[PDB]
Amino acid sequence: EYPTVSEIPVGEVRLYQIADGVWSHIATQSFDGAVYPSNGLIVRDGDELLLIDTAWGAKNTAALLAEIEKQIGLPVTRAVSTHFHDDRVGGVDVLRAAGVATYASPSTRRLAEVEGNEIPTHSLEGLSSSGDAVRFGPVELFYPGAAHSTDNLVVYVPSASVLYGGCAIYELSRTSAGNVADADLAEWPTSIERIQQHYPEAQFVIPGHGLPGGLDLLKHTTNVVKAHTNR
Ligand SMILES: O=C(O)c1nccn1Cc1ccccc1
Ligand SMILES: [Zn+2]
Ligand SMILES: [Zn+2]
Ligand SMILES: [Zn+2]
Repeated sequence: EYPTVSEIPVGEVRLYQIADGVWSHIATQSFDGAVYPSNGLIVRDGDELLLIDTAWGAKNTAALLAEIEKQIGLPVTRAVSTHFHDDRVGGVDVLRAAGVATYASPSTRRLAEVEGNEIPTHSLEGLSSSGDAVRFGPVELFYPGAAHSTDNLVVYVPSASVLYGGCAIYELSRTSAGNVADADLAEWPTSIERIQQHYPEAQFVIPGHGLPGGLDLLKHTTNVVKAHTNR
């Protein structure tokens, strides 16, 4: 069973092995009154680990980098932030202090700075226009276009057919739409289509938040997006 938010004390962080050499990480943070869980990804790269998105904040991220050492016992070497919000770049400072080389599209770095969020050090070139793609070690890095944010990226592990959608995909539990404060509601369904086309073989689908599912997580999200459009 996958961790639910009611069993993760704040500042704590669990793992969950999807596949041989592919894990998710699961944290919590509280935001004006409530509790929300956040997913990242950990991909084995030979004898190194590649981390996808922070555990949402310095403290959580410090913790996540301790659990990896105890449980998997390999070094996290490179890190990618799938978008500029604090559940993704939150902890970039910590990671870099810890020997991790940190990455993000130039598009994401620019919005993070404007927002004031922490800014990954390196710049990922070649995903400025949809539906762009570049390879980064054990994964491919995909720009489907504007959706939950204008810069959002998505990740695929071919080795294990795991696709990580980030906050541009919701879990089925999520029926109403979230902070679409930075969203491009206009293009969000279009941009999901690009995803569906680029990875039809994907067996596990992991959203930014909550319970994994299959590729039917995409149609779920498109439905909730359009509902909100006409609100
Ligand atoms: O929607 C998101 O991606 C998001 N990131 C941070 C907070 N949210 C809202 C959210 C998060 C979890 C459950 C419901 C709503
Ligand atoms: Zn976001
Ligand atoms: Zn989010
Ligand atoms: Zn649905």
